[PDB]
Amino acid sequence: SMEMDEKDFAADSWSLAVDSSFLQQHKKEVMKQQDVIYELIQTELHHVRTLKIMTRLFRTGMLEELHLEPGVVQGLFPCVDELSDIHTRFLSQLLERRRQALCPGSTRNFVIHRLGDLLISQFSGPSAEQMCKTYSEFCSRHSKALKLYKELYARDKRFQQFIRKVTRPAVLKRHGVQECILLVTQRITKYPLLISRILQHSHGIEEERQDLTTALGLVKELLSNVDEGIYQLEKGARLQEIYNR
Amino acid sequence: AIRKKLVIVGDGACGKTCLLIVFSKDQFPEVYVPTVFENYVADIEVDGKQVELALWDTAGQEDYDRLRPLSYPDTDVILMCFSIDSPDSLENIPEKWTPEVKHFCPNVPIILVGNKKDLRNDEHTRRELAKMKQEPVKPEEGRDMANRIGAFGYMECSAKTKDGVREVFEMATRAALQA
Ligand SMILES: Cc1cc(Cn2nc(C)ccc2=O)on1
Ligand SMILES: Cc1cc(Cn2nc(C)ccc2=O)on1
Ligand SMILES: Cc1cc(Cn2nc(C)ccc2=O)on1
Repeated sequence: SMEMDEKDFAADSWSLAVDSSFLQQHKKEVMKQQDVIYELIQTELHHVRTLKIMTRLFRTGMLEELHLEPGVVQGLFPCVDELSDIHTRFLSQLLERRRQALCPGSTRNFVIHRLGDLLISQFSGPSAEQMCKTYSEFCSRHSKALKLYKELYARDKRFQQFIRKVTRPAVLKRHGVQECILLVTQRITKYPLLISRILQHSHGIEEERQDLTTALGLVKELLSNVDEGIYQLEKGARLQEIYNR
Repeated sequence: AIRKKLVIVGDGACGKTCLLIVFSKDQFPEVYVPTVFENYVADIEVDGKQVELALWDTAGQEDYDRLRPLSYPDTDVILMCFSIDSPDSLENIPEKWTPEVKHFCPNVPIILVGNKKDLRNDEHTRRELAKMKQEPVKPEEGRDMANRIGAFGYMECSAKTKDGVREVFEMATRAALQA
């Protein structure tokens, strides 16, 4: 992540991020809505950072330092460039909505009143089709990536030294290779939980309540489609194991 | 410090997310309680042994039967949760959650955890439950379910007061270390 966004999302909540004199101007219901929108953006920033660790630190480092057989790095990090493009674009839109809402003279005081339309756009049309295609592919390659990682760590000395080197810093404690894969697979199922709680505190404007209700339905439709489109790939799988249960 | 993996499972209303949040912060949040939990790696020393215990939640995956099992590979200990204010959450343990965990995590120890123990003697809870001919889960009902499902053990906690939370995760670490 870049320092400007890390500092903007350093606080544990929106109520602790804004100036106390600005917080005191809002009703409790507005504060509750903004605290959940802030958690959605803060966790999206961290999710994009997980994808950057996968691409910039692990994938790039292996291509630059190690002598792996072709197709091995793509096997460890399936779809990571496509996932990075999807979420960096979504994060850019969330951060632009926040930046437009800032009060003049402030870099921290804002209220986002119109999130629903941005969520409908993200979870409909071509961007939803790309999210469905990419997660159906990623989640079907999840088991294979974990098994390939375990095999390389146990048999290749230069690989084990590389992993121990790049994962040594305390800031990577929660972000080993297997941990990044599961953080990415679990991201999509956090969206309904966050949207439903934002919706609970968005009844003040009926158009906003309707837009968040539409967005929640679209996110659940995407999750149902991804879940129905998964079957784990396995290295050395025989056709007979595939067409039999 | 050896690395071990813990996964918590249970119905949407069992309190699993709150339990992971309170343990990872050693505090019930005073200003904002998070909606979701990403992951965390706790440094735990139990009975003289140092462990890095990675913690994972399955909240949000309950309706997705092909996504949910992706949380299980190489789990060392399962916390199987129910809420003491919800006899319905305890009823879903033996024939929904238990056969799933036994299939995807063979031979992994399961600790059955009764969450929200502070509501067992709460008047509002007893009134709401009585309308459905129900009452808070009794400790013997929790122990008997743990016994029946083949659990490593039965424990209770309250994320609200923090009582029993440290003990649950220290015992999960001991279970993860057993051969
Ligand atoms: C590849 C692939 C396999 C399946 C699931 N499956 N489908 C059938 C029809 C038979 C066996 C069986 O396992 O889904 N994708
Ligand atoms: C094999 C297998 C078993 C299960 C989990 N499960 N199995 C049954 C029979 C009933 C409920 C239930 O949750 O998932 N895969
Ligand atoms: C139901 C119920 C349980 C008890 C007695 N009791 N037992 C324990 C282990 C914890 C709290 C506690 O109140 O009394 N009624």
